[PDB]
Amino acid sequence: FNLDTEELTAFRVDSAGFGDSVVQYANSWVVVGAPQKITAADQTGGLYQCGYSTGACEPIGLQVPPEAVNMSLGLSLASTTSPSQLLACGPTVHHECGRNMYLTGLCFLLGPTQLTQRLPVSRQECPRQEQDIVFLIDGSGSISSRNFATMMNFVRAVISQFQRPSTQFSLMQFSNKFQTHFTFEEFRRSSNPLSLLASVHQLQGFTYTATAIQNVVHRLFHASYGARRDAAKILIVITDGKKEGDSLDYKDVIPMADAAGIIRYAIGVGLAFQNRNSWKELNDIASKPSQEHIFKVEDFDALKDIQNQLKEKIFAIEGTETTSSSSFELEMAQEGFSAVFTPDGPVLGAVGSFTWSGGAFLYPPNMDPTFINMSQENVDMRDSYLGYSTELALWKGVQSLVLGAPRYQHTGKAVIFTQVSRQWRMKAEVTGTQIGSYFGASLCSVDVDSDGSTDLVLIGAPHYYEQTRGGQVSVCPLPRGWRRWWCDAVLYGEQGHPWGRFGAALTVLGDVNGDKLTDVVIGAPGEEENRGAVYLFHGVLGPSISPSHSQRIAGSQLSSRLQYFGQALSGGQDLTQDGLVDLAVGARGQVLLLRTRPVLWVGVSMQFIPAEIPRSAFECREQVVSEQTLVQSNICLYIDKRSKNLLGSRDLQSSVTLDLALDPGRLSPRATFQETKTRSLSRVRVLGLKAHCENFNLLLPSCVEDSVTPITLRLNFTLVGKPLLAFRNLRPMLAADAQRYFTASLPFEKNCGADHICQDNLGISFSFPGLKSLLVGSNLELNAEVMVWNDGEDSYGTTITFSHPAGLSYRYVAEGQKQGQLRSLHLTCDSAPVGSQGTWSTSCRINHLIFRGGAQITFLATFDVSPKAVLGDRLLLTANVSSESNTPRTSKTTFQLELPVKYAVYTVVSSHEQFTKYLCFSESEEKESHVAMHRYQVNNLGQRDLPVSINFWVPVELNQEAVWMDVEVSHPQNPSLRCSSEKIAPPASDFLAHIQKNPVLDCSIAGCLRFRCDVPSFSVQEELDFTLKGNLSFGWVRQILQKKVSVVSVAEITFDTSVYSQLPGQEAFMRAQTTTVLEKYKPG
Amino acid sequence: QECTKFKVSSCRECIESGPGCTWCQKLNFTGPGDPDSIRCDTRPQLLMRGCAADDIMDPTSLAETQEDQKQLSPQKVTLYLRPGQAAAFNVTFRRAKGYPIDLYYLMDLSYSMLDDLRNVKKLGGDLLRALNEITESGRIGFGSFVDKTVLPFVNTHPDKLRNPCPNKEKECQPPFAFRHVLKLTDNSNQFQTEVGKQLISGNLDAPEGGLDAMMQVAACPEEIGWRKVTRLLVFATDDGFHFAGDGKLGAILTPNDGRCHLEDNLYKRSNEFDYPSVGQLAHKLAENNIQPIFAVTSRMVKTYEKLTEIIPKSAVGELSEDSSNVVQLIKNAYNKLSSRVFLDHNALPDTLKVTYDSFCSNGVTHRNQPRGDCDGVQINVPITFQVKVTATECIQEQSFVIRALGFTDIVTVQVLPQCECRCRDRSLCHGKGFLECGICRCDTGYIGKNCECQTQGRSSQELEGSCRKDNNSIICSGLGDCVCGQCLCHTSDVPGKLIYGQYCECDTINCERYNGQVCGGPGRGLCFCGKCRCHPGFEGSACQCERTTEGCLNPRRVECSGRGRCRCNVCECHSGYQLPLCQECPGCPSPCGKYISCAECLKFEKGPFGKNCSAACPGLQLSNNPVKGRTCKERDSEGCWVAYTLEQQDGMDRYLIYVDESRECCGG
Ligand SMILES: *[C@@H]1O[C@H](CO)[C@@H](O[C@@H]2O[C@H](CO)[C@@H](O[C@@H]3O[C@H](CO[C@H]4O[C@H](CO)[C@@H](O)[C@H](O[C@H]5O[C@H](CO)[C@@H](O)[C@H](O)[C@@H]5O)[C@@H]4O)[C@@H](O)[C@H](O[C@H]4O[C@H](CO)[C@@H](O)[C@H](O)[C@@H]4O[C@H]4O[C@H](CO)[C@@H](O)[C@H](O)[C@@H]4O)[C@@H]3O)[C@H](O)[C@H]2NC(C)=O)[C@H](O)[C@H]1NC(C)=O
Ligand SMILES: *[C@@H]1O[C@H](CO)[C@@H](O[C@@H]2O[C@H](CO)[C@@H](O[C@@H]3O[C@H](CO)[C@@H](O)[C@H](O)[C@@H]3O)[C@H](O)[C@H]2NC(C)=O)[C@H](O)[C@H]1NC(C)=O
Ligand SMILES: *[C@@H]1O[C@H](CO)[C@@H](O[C@@H]2O[C@H](CO)[C@@H](O)[C@H](O)[C@H]2NC(C)=O)[C@H](O)[C@H]1NC(C)=O
Ligand SMILES: *[C@@H]1O[C@H](CO)[C@@H](O[C@@H]2O[C@H](CO)[C@@H](O)[C@H](O)[C@H]2NC(C)=O)[C@H](O)[C@H]1NC(C)=O
Ligand SMILES: *[C@@H]1O[C@H](CO)[C@@H](O[C@@H]2O[C@H](CO)[C@@H](O)[C@H](O)[C@H]2NC(C)=O)[C@H](O)[C@H]1NC(C)=O
Ligand SMILES: *[C@@H]1O[C@H](CO)[C@@H](O[C@@H]2O[C@H](CO)[C@@H](O)[C@H](O)[C@H]2NC(C)=O)[C@H](O)[C@H]1NC(C)=O
Ligand SMILES: *[C@@H]1O[C@H](CO)[C@@H](O)[C@H](O)[C@H]1NC(C)=O
Ligand SMILES: [Ca+2]
Ligand SMILES: [Ca+2]
Ligand SMILES: [Ca+2]
Ligand SMILES: [Ca+2]
Ligand SMILES: [Ca+2]
Ligand SMILES: [Cl-]
Ligand SMILES: [Mg+2]
Ligand SMILES: [Mg+2]
Ligand code: NA
Repeated sequence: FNLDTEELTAFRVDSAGFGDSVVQYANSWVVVGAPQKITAADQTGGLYQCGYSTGACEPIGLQVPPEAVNMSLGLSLASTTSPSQLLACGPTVHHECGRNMYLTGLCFLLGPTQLTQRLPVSRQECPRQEQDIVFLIDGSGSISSRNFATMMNFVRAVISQFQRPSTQFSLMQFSNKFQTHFTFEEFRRSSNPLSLLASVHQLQGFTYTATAIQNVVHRLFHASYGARRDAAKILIVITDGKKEGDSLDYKDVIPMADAAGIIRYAIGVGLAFQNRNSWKELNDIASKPSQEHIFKVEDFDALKDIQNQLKEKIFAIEGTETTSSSSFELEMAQEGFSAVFTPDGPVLGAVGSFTWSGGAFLYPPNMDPTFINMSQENVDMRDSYLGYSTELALWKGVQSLVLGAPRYQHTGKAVIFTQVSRQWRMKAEVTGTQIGSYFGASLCSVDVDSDGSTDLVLIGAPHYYEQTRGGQVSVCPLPRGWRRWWCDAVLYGEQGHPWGRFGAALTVLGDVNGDKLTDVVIGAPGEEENRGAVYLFHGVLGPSISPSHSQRIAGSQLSSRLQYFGQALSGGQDLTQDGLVDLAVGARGQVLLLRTRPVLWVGVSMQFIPAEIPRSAFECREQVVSEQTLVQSNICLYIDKRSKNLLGSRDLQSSVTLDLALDPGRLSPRATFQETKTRSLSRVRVLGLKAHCENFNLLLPSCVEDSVTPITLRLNFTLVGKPLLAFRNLRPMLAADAQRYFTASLPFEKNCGADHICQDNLGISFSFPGLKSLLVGSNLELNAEVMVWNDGEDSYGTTITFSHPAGLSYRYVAEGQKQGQLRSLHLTCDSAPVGSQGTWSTSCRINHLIFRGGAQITFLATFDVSPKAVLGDRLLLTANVSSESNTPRTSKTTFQLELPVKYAVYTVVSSHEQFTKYLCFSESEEKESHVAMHRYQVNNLGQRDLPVSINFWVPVELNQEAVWMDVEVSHPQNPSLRCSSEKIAPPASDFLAHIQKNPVLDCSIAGCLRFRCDVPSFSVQEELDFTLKGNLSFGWVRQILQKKVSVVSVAEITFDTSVYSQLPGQEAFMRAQTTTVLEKYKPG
Repeated sequence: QECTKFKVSSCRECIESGPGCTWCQKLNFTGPGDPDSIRCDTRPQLLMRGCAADDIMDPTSLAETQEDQKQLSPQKVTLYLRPGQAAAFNVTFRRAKGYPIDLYYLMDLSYSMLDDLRNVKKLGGDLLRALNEITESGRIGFGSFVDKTVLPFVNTHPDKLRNPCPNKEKECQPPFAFRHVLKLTDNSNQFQTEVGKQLISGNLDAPEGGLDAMMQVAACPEEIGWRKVTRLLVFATDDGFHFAGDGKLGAILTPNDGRCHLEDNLYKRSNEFDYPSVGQLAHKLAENNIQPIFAVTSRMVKTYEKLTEIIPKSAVGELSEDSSNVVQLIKNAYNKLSSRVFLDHNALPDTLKVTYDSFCSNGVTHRNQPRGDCDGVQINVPITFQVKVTATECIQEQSFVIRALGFTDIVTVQVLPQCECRCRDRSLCHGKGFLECGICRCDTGYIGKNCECQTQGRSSQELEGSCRKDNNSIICSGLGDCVCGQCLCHTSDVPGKLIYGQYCECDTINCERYNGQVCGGPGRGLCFCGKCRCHPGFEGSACQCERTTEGCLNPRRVECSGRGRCRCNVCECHSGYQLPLCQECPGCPSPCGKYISCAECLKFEKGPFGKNCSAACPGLQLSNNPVKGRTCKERDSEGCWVAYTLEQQDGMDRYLIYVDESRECCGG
């Protein structure tokens, strides 16, 4: 309600797409993006920073790489104030790889104390074609020193011209002797590859060029030598073109090289080019076309000019597995489509990742970027646009990442991710209800009570369609413990806008009404035929967002030129230097900076002198119109500011208009103001903060008809705060929900006897019918039978006042005027806070009724008990009784009663499905034993966390003969626990008689082993899993004289019965048992 | 019946108080001490006190029908509405044998539809045959679509733009959003030759811009060539659809304007506008009375089925992967459309609440529904909807239309208010006030049944005895002034607070509180002296409960599984089954132990439950294949261990049991 709609700042820039994205920055600027602005040749998107003092916008200069084509820079923005930083991204970067067009993204990280850097730090790579390149160099006697030296310098040059591991090399020098200086395998393992060339020495000798090629083709291109099957095979022969001594010719070796798909370059040395014999030799060696594959040894750029090659990628378009096409990975990733700052580094959403299954990259400072997404197993995540929106959540100290996926199953959903070990894994999910609603298009973490931990996540579904209205925001509170994440409530805009796109943009503004509860702002840019609007929603205790908005601001309300008002939002910082937070709202071609106004609260106290009208004042000894009686009225106003961080002069001037009314709504007012000679008076004053009091003289007629009902004085006021000159006439305003009507009562003395002042004794007492104790969580209401009595003179306006802790609250129940008497009593009540803090008082006032002598009244007062009540182990309810006439009191008759309190919890232990059902053993296996397992699981199905102890009872002996050997209790899942053992001897009886009744070995007749596992905190919806594992012997069964017997273990839950009570009726489920059946057989 | 006494000074004030309130106009029906408040009460307590049956004034809601089209009758109704009292009339729907039908076929040309597009020759004749079989006089026409031609939807590389297909095929076509190929025509050979003429196209991502094409078809009735007859739009595709919001990936933020953009039978500005919203498309379709038929592959059926909830008049049919079964699809889809009839109404004020009772030939009856719904509607077999219209106020001159969805035929309803009496003498009332409807209505300042007093004056004693409820009460409850024997209640200036009653003992703000407001606020109900009188469509002590059961049922309409009954849109689940819809019970004991006899019965035909069987195991259905339930293993009648599984189904203790044929004995 305190968003200023009159004094306002509006930024206008001609640039295309201006206002499409906004963000507050460094408590100084509004940074605005203009994604469609053409800033340069094949470059789109521009940034602007907008100041409040200047009221104008200046562009932000950035060195944009030539590799970044049409980024749509400023399409998404983000900022943080930990250190002040800005993040501006262009997610539509067009990258041309071959004849494919890629769509990646580029972001810029800005800050005052840092130099501007980019994310991702590296340019996007094109798919490079693998190529296995073999050098075959002539080291014959015809090659001479420098010529050979030049040949090696050629090799050094070429190797440096190719990237790894796209290209890798192999070198064999030939003469009449062959030497492979390094193979593809050796090259692949090399740290510095150019170190291998330092050792190469010439072999002299003859020149077996043809045979060398055959050797290379047969050997060096094999996988055993480190060659790759998919790599292009290239052979570079460096020779002086004179082959002497070889028993083979090129006609013999080259056809095999061609069948192997080996591209061959002939690099000429010395006189190789001029001589006819040598030139033909180079032609035979080289591939076709020949002149394109023949070069001088001096030309080091020969190969590079021909290839720095890319492998063309054939896309599996429209989900087609066929056509031998590769699938989308990070080609269309669009990094930076969304962005958020997290303590461990900035996070950039990548919507197009892996067939638009999405995800987001975390970029930790000075570390390798990690990729956050759904597991590969989730095929349904395809075309879900995960990472369309990105938000940071803090469950406590834990850093959680929320990603929206508005296209998931055409309905949309949001997913939370946290780090386990060094691995990012999904924690929770929540799904939209209506198809096309774009659930998860926008996200907003809200810390309602400002403890540093996210209580709640707002999820936008902008295109949700009802016939009357459009757009929806889900309130999804972060789940406690192992509880599932679900949306508690939903928020709507006003009706009449079926395509209003309510929830298109979300932001946290902070606490604006000073209730210490964080407030939010939701944009609806489609309302009123795309003029747009903005909603302010208050925060609510027991963290939820208020169902109804506190203020709505239409674009039309502000300007006739406004379009898409609220398409982008950003608040929480103070940009107007007044100390109060300000909101930045985006629109088409415009950005508006709205400020919040300081909020005031006014308290009222009214009292009379004298407090009660003396009986002397009213008595008709005639002269019927006679001397009036005077009563003094003291009215005190108290004005404190609700906005605590307001900078400036301590005092806030404010114009207050008072309206006073004596006996309002009455035919004959029983008093008049001496000033106006009527029952109405008005004051207009200008008050500073805190207290101000004034006196008014009242005139009571000499005689009046009604001397029973007390004279009432009604005060109501309006408040217009004087404009603060220092902050462009910022005006303090009264809270919207503030009480404006105040009423004081002036009682008459009552006439009992003759000149006898009335005296009433009043006693109160109440019991709790039905219950001796209160089980919080199981008792949602508390009924008190309250009896009041008056043994004396009549009491008028008898009131009964209850006092109780916060968990309790009075509830008016209505069932009356049935056949018979439900007509008896009428009550009027209201609930208000009392004390330092923590206690409450409900005062019920009995009117219509003259409470006469001896007569007593009883009624049923019903209180609601919150299932989350913080009562403790004892609940104290007090009841004070009083009347219109303020007796000296302190005569007690103020009743109080304390009540025993326990807390409802629901715990269950059960036998798991997977255990040892039976063991079969032959008559000759008395010596043997076999492993047997009993599994139990414990669940908390209640609404409360509690410490528990799980006990296990395992029979291990029968008459000092082993039954279950080496029983060990294990809990592989959730293991940080304890388990103590206590041997227990069984109460002695005839075991044969016991077995005869039913073939069962339990802890009654057998030596048992008692395990105790304490759980410090058993969370809600938490599941514990225990296993009793040991060796079950067959020998002891011999004593029993039954062919088959049952061995039974028992599990039992225990907790503090003084503090807790198992959910009534479910006590039986705190105990469970499992049975292994031993069965004997003969052959058949 | 029942009457709240709110304002009793007048007859109209009495009628407005409640629908059960009636008025007595007999002069001197009041005793010398009796007030005028007893003139206004229910019929059982009025005649009983001696009031005549003829002069009792009780307006009643009335529906006038003038029937003197064919399908939808009556074609005009005029309602006479009393506040709180419902008026009811019947609307009759008779399905005609045949209508003229315009069939527009939206064809997917993306590369994924390659094999469906190899059947284009057959497709021409098939589509023609389908239309001829459902219509005597029909027109046909079609258009083609792929997707928006920007990234990431389409590879915008110059080479890929002229040949988007991943393989090297000569017969390919550059990507395009939407192309209107042929206007709706009666020319059969023109349709066949133009359909077969079409070539395959392609793009990058799987979902296509079909919603774009459908929006353009619905927004351009001129270029498409619709008649004022039944309009059918067949949408055929193998994959999903882009909708509003997706355009942001191509830096497209401007909403679809729902306007026609066709240049040379093309959507040229498609890269300038975002895809339409689903609700945006649904509205434009209903506005132009277009019933879309979604011919989608099996993979996509469950998805497009979700659309029919947002788009009431639409149908989904499973399309063969080669688009060969298109005829059988269209006929079944058309029949599905026609066999279901919805009866709805346009915009209403807050003061008009309309509900329908559906009486079907189906053998199913719906009552108190926000919309008329009848499935299995047969030809020439008339169905009758009962329309109940209630006003919460004395209303102005208004008119709304009731319409069968999918048809231009309407029912016009004129709404006239019925608040007055028409009952069912001067100088009587001994002064100023003029006599009206059995009593004098005094002028300003003067008050009394015979106007024998004035507020400002003597106001003597002994008449203040009737201003007290009982001897222990304060005169006029202390909330009013005693004048001429009766009570004139005080006027409190508070939002919504009014004091009323003979002794001023009643007010409007003292009732049960829902949310934070009294009686759930003006939306749910109003408060009258302790009790909350709820508005139509609401009920409860605090008007806290809502009538609809839509919140209790699952999408399959199961109504809280079979393990809970619905109250106030909250499933009240017995046993230990949890909220909302009572599907699962986490803390239940294991059912395994007691079904071992039944397991032995079904699978092995033995034990105590042989020939016993079907009678002894009512809730068990046997599956010879493994099920997805909970594991069990117990000992049967002869001691062997029988393994079986229980998959729970909707209802009270009904499971789907799978039993293993291999038992476990110590033999073995
Ligand atoms: C969320 O993000 C994750 C990434 O963080 C995505 O998961 C990735 O998905 C991609 C593609 O689907 C996988 O790439 C493929 O990897 C194959 C080799 O795997 C090995 O190397 C990778 C290198 O990182 C390792 O991660 C793998 O780890 C393995 O072990 C873990 C742990 O147990 C397992 O969970 C994994 O499943 C792995 O088993 C392995 O060590 C590789 O064969 C494959 O190459 C083909 O596909 C690409 C195109 O994508 C072509 O360029 C390439 O040439 C191959 O394609 C040709 O050959 C095939 C052969 O049949 C033909 O069919 C083609 O038509 C073509 O001719 C590819 O490179 C990646 O491994 C995987 N990573 C993880 C960690 O799972 C998730 O998908 C994503 N979520 C969703 C919902 O999508
Ligand atoms: C990056 O964005 C810019 C700005 O939109 C692109 O510039 C545009 O380039 C295209 C090239 O195809 C031009 O289209 C041409 O238009 C004429 C007539 O409109 C047509 O006859 C040609 O055949 C051609 O299609 C377009 O006019 C031009 N726009 C402007 C404003 O200059 C640029 O192409 C984008 N870069 C990439 C790699 O996509
Ligand atoms: C005190 O309350 C009275 C009663 O509501 C206010 O007077 C009303 O003002 C509204 C508009 O603000 C009018 O519609 C009403 O007709 C007025 N009532 C009467 C009885 O005249 C008055 O403005 C309030 N005063 C202050 C200072 O707030
Ligand atoms: C506990 O029982 C297991 C059987 O579950 C025993 O393991 C067997 O040991 C015998 C040796 O006497 C081997 O011949 C079997 O092959 C083993 N079985 C399996 C499944 O490994 C084990 O010896 C028993 N432990 C004790 C202490 O007796
Ligand atoms: C509208 O049609 C329905 C048809 O069911 C009428 O309801 C029937 O009323 C008759 C007597 O009038 C009863 O015998 C039937 O049992 C009723 N049918 C049902 C299903 O309850 C209804 O009265 C008609 N309304 C008008 C105004 O004509
Ligand atoms: C199926 O038949 C069996 C027996 O043939 C019935 O089970 C008997 O139930 C009675 C109940 O009083 C017991 O006293 C018997 O002992 C049971 N018989 C056995 C063999 O245990 C069973 O009720 C029949 N079920 C149906 C549906 O008819
Ligand atoms: C007793 O009740 C009176 C109500 O008049 C209240 O003002 C007072 O604070 C109460 N005292 C206690 C201890 O609650
Ligand atoms: Ca918090
Ligand atoms: Ca707040
Ligand atoms: Ca500010
Ligand atoms: Ca597509
Ligand atoms: Ca197909
Ligand atoms: Cl040589
Ligand atoms: Mg040589
Ligand atoms: Mg397709
Ligand atoms: Na992709």
